[PDB]
Amino acid sequence: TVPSVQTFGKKKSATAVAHVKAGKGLIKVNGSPITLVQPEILRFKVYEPLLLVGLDKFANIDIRVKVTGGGHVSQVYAIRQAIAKGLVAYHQKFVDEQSKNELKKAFTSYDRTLLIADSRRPEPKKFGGRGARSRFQKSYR
Amino acid sequence: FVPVELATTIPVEIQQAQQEIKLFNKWSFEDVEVKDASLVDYIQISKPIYVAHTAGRYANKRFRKAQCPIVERLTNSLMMNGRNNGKKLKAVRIVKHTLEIINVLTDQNPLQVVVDAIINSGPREDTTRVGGGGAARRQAVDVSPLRRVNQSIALLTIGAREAAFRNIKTIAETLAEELINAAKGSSTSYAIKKKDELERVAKSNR
Amino acid sequence: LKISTRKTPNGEGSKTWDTYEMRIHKRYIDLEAPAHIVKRITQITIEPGVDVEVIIAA
Amino acid sequence: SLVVQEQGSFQHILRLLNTNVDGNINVVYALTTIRGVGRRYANLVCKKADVDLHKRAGELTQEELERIVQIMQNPTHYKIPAWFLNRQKDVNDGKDYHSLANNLESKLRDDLERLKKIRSHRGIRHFWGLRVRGQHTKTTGRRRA
Amino acid sequence: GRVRTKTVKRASKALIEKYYPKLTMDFQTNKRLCDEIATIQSKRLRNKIAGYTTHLMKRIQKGPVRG
Amino acid sequence: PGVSVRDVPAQDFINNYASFLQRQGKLEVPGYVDIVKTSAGNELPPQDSEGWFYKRAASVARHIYLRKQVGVGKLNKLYGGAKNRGVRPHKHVDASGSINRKVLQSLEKLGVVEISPKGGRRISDNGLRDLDRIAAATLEDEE
Amino acid sequence: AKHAVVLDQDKFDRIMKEAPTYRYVSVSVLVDRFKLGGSLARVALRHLENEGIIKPVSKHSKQAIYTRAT
Amino acid sequence: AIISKKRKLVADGVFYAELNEFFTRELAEEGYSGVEVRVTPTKTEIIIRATKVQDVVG
Amino acid sequence: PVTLAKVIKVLGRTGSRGGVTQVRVEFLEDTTRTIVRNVKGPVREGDILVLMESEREARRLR
RNA sequence: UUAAUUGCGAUAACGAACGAGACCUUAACCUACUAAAUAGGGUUGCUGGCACUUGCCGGUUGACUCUUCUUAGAGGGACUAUCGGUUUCAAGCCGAUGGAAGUUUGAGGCAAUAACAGGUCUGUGAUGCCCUUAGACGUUCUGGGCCGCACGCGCGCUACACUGACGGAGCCAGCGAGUACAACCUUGGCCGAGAGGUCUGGGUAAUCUUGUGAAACUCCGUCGUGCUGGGGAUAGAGCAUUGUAAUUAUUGCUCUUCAACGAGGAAUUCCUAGUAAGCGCAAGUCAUCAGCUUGCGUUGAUUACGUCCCUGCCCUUUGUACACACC
RNA sequence: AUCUCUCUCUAUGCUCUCUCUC
Ligand SMILES: [Mg+2]
Ligand SMILES: [Mg+2]
Ligand SMILES: [Mg+2]
Ligand SMILES: [Mg+2]
Ligand SMILES: [Mg+2]
Ligand SMILES: [Mg+2]
Ligand SMILES: [Mg+2]
Ligand SMILES: [Mg+2]
Ligand SMILES: [Mg+2]
Ligand SMILES: [Mg+2]
Ligand SMILES: [Mg+2]
Ligand SMILES: [Mg+2]
Repeated sequence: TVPSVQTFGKKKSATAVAHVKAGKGLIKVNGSPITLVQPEILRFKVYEPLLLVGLDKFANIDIRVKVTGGGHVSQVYAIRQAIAKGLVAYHQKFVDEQSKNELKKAFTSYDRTLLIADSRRPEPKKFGGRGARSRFQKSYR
Repeated sequence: FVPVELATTIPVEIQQAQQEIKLFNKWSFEDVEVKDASLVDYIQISKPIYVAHTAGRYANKRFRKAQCPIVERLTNSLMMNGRNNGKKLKAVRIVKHTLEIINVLTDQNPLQVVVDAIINSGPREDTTRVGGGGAARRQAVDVSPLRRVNQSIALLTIGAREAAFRNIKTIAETLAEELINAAKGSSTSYAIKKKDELERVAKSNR
Repeated sequence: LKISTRKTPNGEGSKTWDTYEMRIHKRYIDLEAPAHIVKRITQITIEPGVDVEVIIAA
Repeated sequence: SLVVQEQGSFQHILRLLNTNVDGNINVVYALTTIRGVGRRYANLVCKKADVDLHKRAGELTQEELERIVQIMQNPTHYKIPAWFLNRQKDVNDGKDYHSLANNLESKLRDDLERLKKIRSHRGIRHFWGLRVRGQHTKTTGRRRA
Repeated sequence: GRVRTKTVKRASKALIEKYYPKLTMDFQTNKRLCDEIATIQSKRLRNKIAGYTTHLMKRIQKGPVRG
Repeated sequence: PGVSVRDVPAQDFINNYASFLQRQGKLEVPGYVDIVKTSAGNELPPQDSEGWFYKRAASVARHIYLRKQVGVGKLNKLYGGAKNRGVRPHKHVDASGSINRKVLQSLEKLGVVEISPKGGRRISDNGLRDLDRIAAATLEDEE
Repeated sequence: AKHAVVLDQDKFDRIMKEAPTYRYVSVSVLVDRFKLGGSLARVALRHLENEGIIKPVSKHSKQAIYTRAT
Repeated sequence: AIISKKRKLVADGVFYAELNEFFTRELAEEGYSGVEVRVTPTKTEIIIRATKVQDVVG
Repeated sequence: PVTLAKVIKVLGRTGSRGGVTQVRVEFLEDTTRTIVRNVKGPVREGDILVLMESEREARRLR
């Protein structure tokens, strides 16, 4: 069997997992194409890495992303991240270091996570307030 | 332009030179004309973001707020008042609609129009409650660029909000109209008027 | 195991909460092994605190 | 979807079941103006009649209106069971009724009178002018009469 | 905010005094040395100590230092 | 080269399926079509009189195709939403429990949805074929 | 709006002759320039879009973005 | 017990607490300090700490 | 009338409420002038600052 | 200087001790290690469907192989690192690079001395003392009552609509919690139009409920400036459910009833990033009931990065006819 | 020799008290 690389994508709590193989030109979210994802507006967010790198760099690829958690936007972001990460992983494994560098450069003209996983995770909701930082409502008299 | 052969179905537009030139969801992020001298890294432009929806850190440094795409900032500003806190997708959609409206009416690249509006609304001279004992004394203070830009954006959004409060006019159309008014032509938009009034007030005071 | 409790025993005072928690560790092992000797083995060595439970099935 | 422009055939503002029915409200929502008639049930009535809901208030021909009225006043015959109508089971006949326009209020009044006669708690409350259905008058109901 | 404790500083000083042979500029080697030589209960503290030792060394290789 | 259900857009597909169902004779409708609100967590019944239950059936079929072990309860949970309690904050209330069951029964009668000996309902081979056909039709409509 | 929810023949004619020259066509626009006010405006717009007359820009509902043929 | 592991553990803790309380109440002159509960599947062992051992014994 | 001057150095921050910056403005049209100006909001070095006011200047804000 | 009696340093003080910090707890990073039908893959069987020449999407406890995601355990990781300048060039700080991350990395949890005449004997078998002690203030049973209403405040919720509402149809979460010496969380299949019944099984736990298919959102509609399909209070009438017991609607569900309410005076609270707000959910209470709290998680802004003007606080000096200490 | 330069009303308040053993 042909070697294939596994990658993931994280945002908030949403977990994407991409599987990059050698093949014809697959790009799949769960069991569907990237031409769907969900919100129609945010279809470009998941499509963006492909646009950046060049669609020809996919003429020998197979991509499948299993996504669980988050909401919708977060999920999309995670998928995008996974795809970017998948590509970079593939380059690391099969292609060349200069190519990897180029890819990184292309990504880092934005750096919307892509190659680097996001920090910024939910802060615990404290007592004496409805929010994490938000205090209750001081009554006085 | 240059179809890439895949097993998965990809639209024609994507296949075309959108891979080659990375400008917006089918709009020109070029042109690049700021009417005032410099003003760059305060009004962002340059970086050709596809859709005005980026999750990043733009409060964690002093001026890093500038590196937000102007469209994105507009969307964020629109995202306001109870019924719409969060729901950035909606805001993005509205912005897209606004852009479309701009394209339809008086042609041009809408981004440039937006930029013009931002420039020509925002105030040079502003008022602060300095006090003089806490009383009604306000020295005329000139405004910093980034802050001014932000203020202009806010007032633009405010105008749209005002328009929409019980009306047939959907937010986006109204916003577009007011933006156009702000840019040049009539200057009968709310935001611009407000700004001018503020400027006048500043002038009559020191 | 979280037990959220107001620290105040009377209620008069500010709203102070304490979540008294007990983290409980499971950890299991699967043995594909013989009979009497295995049983003998899976009985000895006891540390204070930890509870060992051996089930059945042949 | 209708491409039909329509000439001078529809007459706005109609006098149906004594209470005035206003113009260009969407049939169901035109009928809602009448007391006893309410949204979902109006819609159901319309469906039973077999008139398309996506029409004007003045649009309705007389026959259709008549049919609707019949459906409203005599509900049981046109497949409308219990979880449906106003006075289910009822206290006076045993049969259930979908009371309308100037009937429901009368019924309510009658009920109140009966309560007063038989000095029940609810009745007493009504007589007073006080809140009945489990409310604390420490804050509730400071608008008065 | 990063102004460090007294104890950490004292430890660093002691290390400088007693182990100027050994310890250079390489933070990771220095860390290891600290772990070996000084008996500290926590990793963060050790790291801090190492950092301060490095700083002190840097100061030294620019002229004699007070204290 | 071909088509499957997952790779074709949601709403369009569903509407196509509904249309197909309408065209077809067999459906076994209840005696209470558009008399129920489809959810007890809903305020007003569906619009445009004819159909809608067809649409729901189609959606159910799609869901079944997607998963493996889906019962009535799960389907009910899937549908409905927030019930306007009015003055009180809206809790999530499931759909009308019997309607989904009826839909499933109808599907069974048609021969598209069967049962698995684990619990719940799964897709039949004929059903799968039908779904594929619908997908193909949708694709044709698109391009 | 003082009623004005009628697909009147004269009104239709007016719409036909006033939707050109103006670049932007919407329900809101129609309401503004005094013809139809509300729900039936949408219907009118839909039935103007069968073949030609006004070209679509919008791929989205609720808000309509339409430009007349040049 | 047959009850859930977590619940069982909680119960054991409670029992321990109870035991401690009892010892504090009863063994005043006996000079009580602390208790430990060791559980083997057949035998339950409690180790009591004290200063006047003879008294504790009887 | 329109004028604009680049900022170069900040002369601290003054105000009863605070926030309002005292800046040293240098004119890009003739660099011979470095004036003490009142600026409201976030401002660094090397920024083009439009001025509706031509000549009037104040230091402390009270 | 620093968030800091945090440092550096000047030094009738020197050496200290609390406190802070460190420390724990988690949240982030570990394609590193140990590992895994109670966590997911991978290939291939076994089949199902459409292309058919390989294929795509699945189902199935078939093997076998691992472990990136899910779990944990040992560990590692950042220490302000690297420069750039500024500062008696010491202490440090702001900017840039690299980094999962440079605000003490975010948030906690423990919190010193000294008190307050703060709070509670209505947590207790923690009690001093006074009282009542047999028609008892003990005790339990029956029934009310704390839920009464001309009013006045305090929390919170729902709204005042188009970014709406109302229909469809997309579809995605994390904390939990749940059976024995009782009557739990409840799936799946038939009843009913809802609620909720009902025979069955699974699950006294990563397995089953539950992927908690959660909302808000997303797309196609319908309605369209109207106290109007916005608002759902108040009223009727009826069907269930919990309970020995629902009237003073327990709650739930169906119905009809459609008021005040056009963004809110003077006032004032809360908040500087996964934060504010929107939106749910679970848990606590619980037989039944959440508008409540307590914890999660979706959606995710705007504007500061500062000053002491108001409100406090900290130390230093100063003046006090004040120590019940400016009340 | 380098300061620079800010600003006004605001009245009153009645409820104790405490040591040890060297
Ligand atoms: Mg340096
Ligand atoms: Mg801390
Ligand atoms: Mg007592
Ligand atoms: Mg007595
Ligand atoms: Mg009470
Ligand atoms: Mg409170
Ligand atoms: Mg409603
Ligand atoms: Mg609402
Ligand atoms: Mg989950
Ligand atoms: Mg109404
Ligand atoms: Mg109660
Ligand atoms: Mg005084």
